[PDB]
Amino acid sequence: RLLLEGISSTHAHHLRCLNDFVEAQMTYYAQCYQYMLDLQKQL
Amino acid sequence: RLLLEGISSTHAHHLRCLNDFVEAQMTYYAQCYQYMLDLQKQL
Repeated sequence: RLLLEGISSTHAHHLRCLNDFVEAQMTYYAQCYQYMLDLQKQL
Repeated sequence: RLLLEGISSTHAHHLRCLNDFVEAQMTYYAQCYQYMLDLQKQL
């Protein structure tokens, strides 16, 4: 019973990690977008 | 020789096509960026 009780904290921990993954994708797309904009200007 | 002369026009046509591929990629990254932004706000 004691160990099974610890699972509750596991869920909240995983939630924080999910937020991190979302932020990473946002940064990736933002950087790529700016790079593409520059190429358009140069071409 | 006549067919070889045609390659000159091919390069100019190909250049316009390259510009189209660049435009397509820019749209993809732009749309994806907005989608990620919205998810961040909701969460």
